[PDB]
Amino acid sequence: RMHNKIQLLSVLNTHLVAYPTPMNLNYSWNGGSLAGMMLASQMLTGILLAMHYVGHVDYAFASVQHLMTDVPSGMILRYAHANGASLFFIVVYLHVLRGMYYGSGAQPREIVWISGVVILLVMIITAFIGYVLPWGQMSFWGATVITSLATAIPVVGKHIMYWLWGGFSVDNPTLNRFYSFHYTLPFILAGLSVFHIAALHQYGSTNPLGVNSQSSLISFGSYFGAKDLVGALFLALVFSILVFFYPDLLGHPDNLIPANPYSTPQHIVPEWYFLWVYAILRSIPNKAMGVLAIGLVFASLFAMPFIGLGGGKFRIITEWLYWTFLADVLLLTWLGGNEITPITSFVGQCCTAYLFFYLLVCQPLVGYLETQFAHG
Amino acid sequence: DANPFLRFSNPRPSPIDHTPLLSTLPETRITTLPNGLRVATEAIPFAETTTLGIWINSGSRFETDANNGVAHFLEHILFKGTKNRSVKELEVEVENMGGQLNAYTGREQTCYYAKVMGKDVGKAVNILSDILLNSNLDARAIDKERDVILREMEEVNKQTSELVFDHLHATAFQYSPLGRTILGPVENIKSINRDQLVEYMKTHYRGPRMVLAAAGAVNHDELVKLASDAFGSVPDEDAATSVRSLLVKEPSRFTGSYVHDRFPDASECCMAVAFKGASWTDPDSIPLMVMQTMLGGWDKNSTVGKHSSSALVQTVATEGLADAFMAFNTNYHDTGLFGVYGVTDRDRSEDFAYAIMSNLTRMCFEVRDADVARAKNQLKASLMFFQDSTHHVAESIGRELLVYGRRIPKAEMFARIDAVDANAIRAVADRFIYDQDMAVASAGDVQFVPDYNWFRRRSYWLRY
Amino acid sequence: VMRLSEALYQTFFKRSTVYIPMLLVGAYFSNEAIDYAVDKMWTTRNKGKLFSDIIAERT
Amino acid sequence: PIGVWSVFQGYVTPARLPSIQTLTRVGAWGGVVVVGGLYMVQPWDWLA
Amino acid sequence: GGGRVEVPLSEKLPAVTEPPRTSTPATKPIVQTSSLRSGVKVASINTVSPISSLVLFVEGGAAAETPATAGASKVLEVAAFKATANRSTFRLTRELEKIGATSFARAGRDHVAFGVDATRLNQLEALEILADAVVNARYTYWEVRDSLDAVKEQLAAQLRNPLTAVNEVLHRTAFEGGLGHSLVVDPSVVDGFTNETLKEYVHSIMAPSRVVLAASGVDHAELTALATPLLNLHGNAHPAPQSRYVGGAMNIIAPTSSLTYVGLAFEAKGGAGDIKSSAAASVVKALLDEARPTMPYQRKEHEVFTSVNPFAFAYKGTGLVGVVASGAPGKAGKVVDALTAKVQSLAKGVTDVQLATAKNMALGELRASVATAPGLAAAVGSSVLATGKFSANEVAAALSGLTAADVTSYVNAMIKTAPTFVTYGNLSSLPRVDSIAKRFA
Amino acid sequence: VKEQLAAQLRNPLTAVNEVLHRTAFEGGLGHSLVVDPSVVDGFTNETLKEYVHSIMAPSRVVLAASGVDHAELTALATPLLNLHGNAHPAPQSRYVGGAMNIIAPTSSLTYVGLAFEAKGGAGDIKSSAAASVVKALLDEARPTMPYQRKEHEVFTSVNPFAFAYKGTGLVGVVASGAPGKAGKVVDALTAKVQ
Ligand code: HEC
Ligand code: HEC
Ligand SMILES: COC1=C(OC)C(=O)C(C/C=C(\C)CC/C=C(/C)CC/C=C(\C)CC/C=C(\C)CCC=C(C)C)=C(C)C1=O
Ligand SMILES: COC1=C(OC)C(=O)C(C/C=C(\C)CC/C=C(\C)CC/C=C(\C)CC/C=C(/C)CCC=C(C)C)=C(C)C1=O
Ligand SMILES: [Zn+2]
Repeated sequence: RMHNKIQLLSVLNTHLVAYPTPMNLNYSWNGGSLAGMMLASQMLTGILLAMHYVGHVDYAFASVQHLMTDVPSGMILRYAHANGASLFFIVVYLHVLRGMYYGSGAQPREIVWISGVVILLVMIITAFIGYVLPWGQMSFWGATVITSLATAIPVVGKHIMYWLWGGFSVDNPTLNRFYSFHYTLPFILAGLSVFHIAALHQYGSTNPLGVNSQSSLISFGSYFGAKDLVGALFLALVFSILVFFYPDLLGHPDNLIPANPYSTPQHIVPEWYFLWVYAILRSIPNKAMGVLAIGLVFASLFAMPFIGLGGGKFRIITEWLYWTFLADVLLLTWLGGNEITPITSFVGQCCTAYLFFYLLVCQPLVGYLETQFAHG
Repeated sequence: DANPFLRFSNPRPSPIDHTPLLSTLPETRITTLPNGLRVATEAIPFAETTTLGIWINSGSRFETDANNGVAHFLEHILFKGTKNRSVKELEVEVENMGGQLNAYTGREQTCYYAKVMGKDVGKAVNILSDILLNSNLDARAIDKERDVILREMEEVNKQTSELVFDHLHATAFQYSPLGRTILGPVENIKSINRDQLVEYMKTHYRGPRMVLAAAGAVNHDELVKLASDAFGSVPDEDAATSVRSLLVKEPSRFTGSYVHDRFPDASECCMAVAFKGASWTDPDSIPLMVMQTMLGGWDKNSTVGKHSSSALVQTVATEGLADAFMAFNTNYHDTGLFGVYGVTDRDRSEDFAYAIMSNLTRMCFEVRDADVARAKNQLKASLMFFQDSTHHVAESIGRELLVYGRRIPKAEMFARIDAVDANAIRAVADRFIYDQDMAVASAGDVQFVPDYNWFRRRSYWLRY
Repeated sequence: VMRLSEALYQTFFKRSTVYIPMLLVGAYFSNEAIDYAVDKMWTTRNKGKLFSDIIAERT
Repeated sequence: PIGVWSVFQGYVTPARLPSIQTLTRVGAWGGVVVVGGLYMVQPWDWLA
Repeated sequence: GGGRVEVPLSEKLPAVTEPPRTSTPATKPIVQTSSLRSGVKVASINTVSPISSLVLFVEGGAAAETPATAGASKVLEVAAFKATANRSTFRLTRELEKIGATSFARAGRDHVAFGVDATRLNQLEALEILADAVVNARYTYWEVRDSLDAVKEQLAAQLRNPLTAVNEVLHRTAFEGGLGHSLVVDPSVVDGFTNETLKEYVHSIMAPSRVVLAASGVDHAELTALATPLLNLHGNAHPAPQSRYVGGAMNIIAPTSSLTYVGLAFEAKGGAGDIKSSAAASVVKALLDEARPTMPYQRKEHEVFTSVNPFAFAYKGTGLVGVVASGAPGKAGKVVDALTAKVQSLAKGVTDVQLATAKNMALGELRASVATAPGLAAAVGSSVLATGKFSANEVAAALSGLTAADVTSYVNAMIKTAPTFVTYGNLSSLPRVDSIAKRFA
Repeated sequence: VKEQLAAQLRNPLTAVNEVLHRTAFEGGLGHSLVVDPSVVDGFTNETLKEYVHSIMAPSRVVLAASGVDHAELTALATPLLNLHGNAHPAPQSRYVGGAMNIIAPTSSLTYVGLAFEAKGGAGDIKSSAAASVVKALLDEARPTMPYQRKEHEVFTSVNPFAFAYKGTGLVGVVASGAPGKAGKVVDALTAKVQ
């Protein structure tokens, strides 16, 4: 064989052409290839964007405007890079919810789940510090509110805060270092994605039935190339609609105002994909307790392969509870864009309590009850 | 739960008191002749057979470079005719007493013994003294045995385990008398003669180095009279040429080293790893016995290896790392050897080596009490099994008088075993194993055996 | 020939959790000695040319 | 089935748990990270 | 710190002789036998040894096998002492290894034996473990399936020795019936074996009147009182295919046998039941011992032979005394001629010194077989199963009271009976079979 | 070579033929042809060269042909077959007979072979013709039609043979049967020749 004589062709053949895949995978197994396509699109658009962006105060806003109106195809590149972050987060969130529904992180795929959670954290940091770069009002004030939350760790507070800022407030050193960190972090994302895919290939994927599928495996490169192409074309349709018809629908109008450190906007909210964490933080009336709850959510995400029992269908109680969890998370996403009100504070506290209750009580105990019902 | 089939027995290891077994064990009587020869008997009350022989505190250690191999050649020559009996006369007289003569020659011990019936004690004494004192040592028989030994040397006719252990003694005891083989080199066999045999027997086979040990059906006074008649003419020993003076003059030395004997088309891969152990007189030799029981041994004809108490046996049997292995505890007059020998192939040699090293170093840190109680019970039961055969009773009498200087009673041995606990095991393992040099020997298909630095690195843990 | 002592081995070398803090205090003192030697040599060689020499001269 | 499934099935006994000596040897790593942090930062005579 | 008193020095005041010396029994202990109310016979002999041996003898072996259950005794040797109704395999292994006891399963040509050897302080544990592993054994599917491989290499290794193969073919040729079946079968015989085959074989061989409990160094009243609720057995006696001696001759073709093996055998009349005939057969076996290795490194040279190995088996009702001799491939007819000459010279008379030497050799073998506790327990169990009593004193008296005229008469009556003749090896030189069995006629 | 030998010894007829040729003869005719595969273990090309050198001599070689002119064949084989060698002595063979048995522990059929010497060998035309006729007579079950259903009471399969060598030969019959029916197979094979 021609692929048996060059080691590059052997690896590519083994992992992209002849890789045995279950034949009954539905269209909810296309999240990963879509996420990889969105990562590649973001990298390409950003590398093109960085040839016209200047990472300095008193030039950043004007460089973005010169990019928008004077660079040929520059408006397409900027709007694509802005809405691609939203579509990247949509796809990755649906991927995580698929894994939550089917119990995809269980033995022997715990490394796949853990590397996914690490990828999600790096994605969040990348998107935040990239949102600071246009240097509008929302960029400056979100960077101010989030980075001045290290004053919750006792003693070693404002020292870390002033070392992050490079000064005493968010200013030109903060923007200048945020440009370098934001350029650099997506390559770590690409390497972690390669490691994440390589960890899955050790044992292969789960199937919608939740049973062993070693008897019914087919080649990846013929059957799941066109199936991924169909979903990629749907994603390209949504992407083209967002770029060309509603380019500022998902944004905030305040980020089109140049940043003013002496005047604050009426409502300071982040992008939509950060809103559930913001609601968890804003609901608790203590800064250190809010940061502790935010850390506890991700700790419970890491602990999910070792505490979570229960998968998709034929485990029907946890299957029904998944929809309450999805409603809870979407409610937290809605609450983050509202104002602080006693009823919204009470509802956000109840939603955070139920999120912890589902992640830490329902998944082990109800799953154990389901195993005792089914095979006991 | 079955009422009659589930009482009395349970898998929880608990210490057993072996004190009531001491009430009926027989006593050893020792009589020292004016020659310096000790006569020691142990009468079993209703025995019909008798093992008796002569144990000598000599062997391959006390030779020189010029006559290395004389003591092993002596057991080829000694049974080929004496000055009072011919070959056929000896054969007929041994056949008529219904027993067999036998001989072993170690690095430090030699025995010649007879397993006869109780009516043939005096005849066996007379025959043993006749070969020991009045041998022909004919040059024709020497030439008739030299060529056979040279053929089996040219063919490399040897056991694999003996080959590995001889390499291990040669590399662990470099430039000391214990590094020589019992067989000797080819040149000494090619130039052996009657004079060297006479000089070796005249120098080393003397009164204070010889024990006449008999077990089974034997009277002590009659054996004293027979030994004074027969073995009364052995020379005494000079004070300047005693065993202790020779031990002081040429002491043992341990060197951390590595050897492998590679063959181009072999199938097996035999290997042994040993640490510098304890001498016979070290009080740490009893915990080393308990630790050797804790490591145990296993061969693949057994099918209950996965339910073993020993963790090393469990690991090797479950993962299939070796076809057979055994832990050994060798004791000498002034040094010793402690380690594990095993047989594997070239694809499982590194994992077997890792299992050996990881289980040896683990005894310094974590030792549970159940394993120690189990090993103490197994070692005491093994000591009681040797009391069942009169051959082992006579062998233990001879060995204990040669190397301890006295007959250790069974109550003292049980008390010394029962004083071992988990802290003692951890202390002895810390003394002998942790961050120490080891000796590595292998033979066969040994291209994938790790080198010395790999073995040296795994004698300690960086995580504690 | 020359050989590390057994009693000094059993204290500072057998465990890594005792070896590492000893390593850190030795590292601290080694850095202090190297700093002292370099600074003393530099100040002795360039005496009368530094700014502090002019300032102490003007007192 | 690594984690809470091991303790639901009864696979975590008083045996197969680490000993007190094992926990002390692991627990001795607490001083190493403290000394390493104090070596890295050097807040000399900062203890109140 | 631990103990630091060196072993040349006596241990200190914490080393007491608190157990006193128990007085010896007045006489040598005798064998005491009885029968349980279930029908199992129990025989025991007291010893002064600190080791108690318990063995369970069941009639069976290769003589109770069928073509369907072929090679079941060899599988039962490996599959014994595993998971029972009350204990798992892990629990039984740990309970044996806790008290330092050892277990064996050993299959003969007319019996299977199961035994546990332990110290005198753990005799109840050994008895309970042995009874539970024999009576309540489960013989699970997966354990037998995994043991079949090790059975195959053990049989393949045991068939590497040509004397085992010659013994198998000799027993096939000498007998028709139960004793002619093969014990050490080919490895491919047990290729289709399952646990149902072993369970069928065990159900055939097990019956209360075919089971004997033998013990060494155990009080008899205590043993019967504590084994009555444990050995309450039920079952039917499967019919036994009684064997008869007919004689004959056969051959074996071996492609890479560097030597050539010749077997000659006769029938010992009366079997193990007759004390005098078995004693005379043992004396004949010792008289055929040409090269006995009584000394280290002794080189007895024969003109033609390379090895001589006689035997004397004593089954129930019939026996097989004979000799197997090796030799060069080109000298096989000389091996046959020398063997016939040796048996004929034995028939011509034994001369005093040879008779005394063979009697001493037989007495030494008989007394060295029962020297240890497991050997004594095995001897008691086999003798009670074959006859109903243990008669080692009577066997010794028969060996000592044998005259040369009786031995000459015994060999004269032997050579009149038709013999059994078996060859082995890449046979490229052989006298014709009609003249082979003519020299004794 | 070893796998072909193992394939050939799987047929019990080949093994019975080998044992018959060894048992009936003393000399070169009793040597085994289809040897065990373990025999060819320590075999090299020097062993083959030694065997070829032992068998090669210009008086031991016959060039036969079919469908060619004889004069042209001799004219063209003149400069090719210039063989030089020493005529090694022939280990001549004599019939002795006897009885031997070969054990197969997992064979579902027991084979019985019977044979007699064809005196004269291939040189005697009349004796060879009589041996051929006796081989044809002993062939009880020769299927001459498709799906013939001949049924013997004891003979599972019957194969007669007739061999002709230089100076001697064999003619006889090999009959199989059930393992429990071998004595009746011997009885019928014996009674057939009277
Ligand atoms: C927090 C969890 C998580 C995150 C975030 C995540 N993954 Fe996944 N991913 C998984 C799990 C679990 C699986 C295995 C699903 C299965 O086989 O049931 C998986 C499977 C995949 C697959 C195989 C096809 C598929 O969709 O099942 C790909 C490709 C993939 N991931 C890529 C990515 C990429 C690219 C990213 C981000 C840029 C990403 N994943 C983010 C957990 C995650
Ligand atoms: C996970 C999300 C994500 C990834 C991956 C990402 N970016 Fe962006 N980046 C953003 C967001 C969001 C913005 C804010 C865009 C806006 O609102 O105008 C941004 C802004 C920028 C800007 C400022 C110009 C502008 O129009 O805002 C540059 C330059 C840039 N990114 C470059 C890159 C580069 C270079 C890469 C990869 C090598 C990259 N990005 C990958 C999310 C991302
Ligand atoms: C309106 O306001 C707000 C924003 O603003 C628009 C936000 O976004 C968010 C969302 C942010 C969240 C939830 C936290 C983001 C996570 C972290 C860890 C903070 C980011 C940390 C930084 C910048 C420290 C410096 C580190 C850098 C630059 C990279 C480090 C390098 C590596 C890891 C290799 C919220 C809630 C918000 O209310
Ligand atoms: C459950 O079954 C499975 C699936 O579900 C059906 C999958 O989907 C996948 C994975 C799908 C893959 C790998 C294809 C999707 C694409 C990805 C991750 C990357 C996107 C890249 C694109 C479009 C082109 C990038 C181009 C260039 C030039 C960048 C490279 C740079 C250089 C050469 C310098 C796998 C393994 C799988 O098992
Ligand atoms: Zn030797």
